[PDB]
Amino acid sequence: PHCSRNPVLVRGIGRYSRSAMYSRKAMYKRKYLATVTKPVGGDKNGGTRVVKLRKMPRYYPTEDVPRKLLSHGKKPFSQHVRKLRASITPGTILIILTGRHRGKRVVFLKQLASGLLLVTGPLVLNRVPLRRTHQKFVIATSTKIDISNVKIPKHLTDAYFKKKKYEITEQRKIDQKAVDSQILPKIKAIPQLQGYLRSVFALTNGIYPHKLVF
Amino acid sequence: SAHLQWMVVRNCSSFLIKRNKQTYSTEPNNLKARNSFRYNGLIHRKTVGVEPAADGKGVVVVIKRRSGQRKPATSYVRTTINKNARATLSSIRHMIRKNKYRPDLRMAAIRRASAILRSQKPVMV
Repeated sequence: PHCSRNPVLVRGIGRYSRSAMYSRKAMYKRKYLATVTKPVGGDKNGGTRVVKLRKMPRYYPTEDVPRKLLSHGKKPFSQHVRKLRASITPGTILIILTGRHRGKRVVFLKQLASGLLLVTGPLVLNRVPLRRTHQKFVIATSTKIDISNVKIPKHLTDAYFKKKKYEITEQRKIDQKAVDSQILPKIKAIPQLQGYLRSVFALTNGIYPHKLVF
Repeated sequence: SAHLQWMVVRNCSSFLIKRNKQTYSTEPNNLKARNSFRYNGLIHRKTVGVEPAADGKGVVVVIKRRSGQRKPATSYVRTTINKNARATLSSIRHMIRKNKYRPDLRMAAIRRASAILRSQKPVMV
């Protein structure tokens, strides 16, 4: 096989024309069991018991519903394109709005395959473990830390965090130790970030969200 | 003639029930028990009907004899089926498709049979 050979400049529009691709691809020279038989195991039987799979149903419902037409779209959730807000980047500081951790400030880790943001606050700072969160319920601050050359374990997929009393397994505890062990030194790099991450966001008698800068 | 007779019993028949904006017809060998030219067990030269057996085991399949159209005493011959449910539908399907005996109630006949077999097994609480 080969690459697309047609660089895309606009969604659904190729760079090269129909006749241009004829030359580039060089078409001017490149032209042209239901049933199984098994023995029975008894004499005067014949050993010719032909058995068929997918046998006829033993019961039919009184009425059936007709099948629906075709849609040429509406892909299942597993293959939807994951869209990430431009202000979200690895290492930025986020604010939780709806969960048990309302107002907590956390540092954004890798984004997962389901589109949920794998995020963590340093568990020694705000008692927030490695959790998934939705970008639509998170406010992005302009404060960023460099989480490059930081190793996130490969086994932190969505299935890892999917729900099954809750007990903290050792694997959750060990994985938490590994990640923050290399995150905290970067937290200490810039001053006063501990107090920023420890405190919670809240609205007061003054400021309004549409005037604030994030 | 089937069409001529249908235009008479179309709206005036002792088997006709008109109620709750629905219509039903209760002649003996009528699958789906509906008022229609297709599903009428009286006006066709050949009809197909399935009923529960005298006891609560199996179904009775009755089809209309070709000759005695004006002799109702011998017009219908009845056979009883007391095999497995899957065997019953396979047996009934052969009476219609293989004999080419009204190959439009074939799907309907299986549905009524399956409903009858459900009523013969015990119902759990």
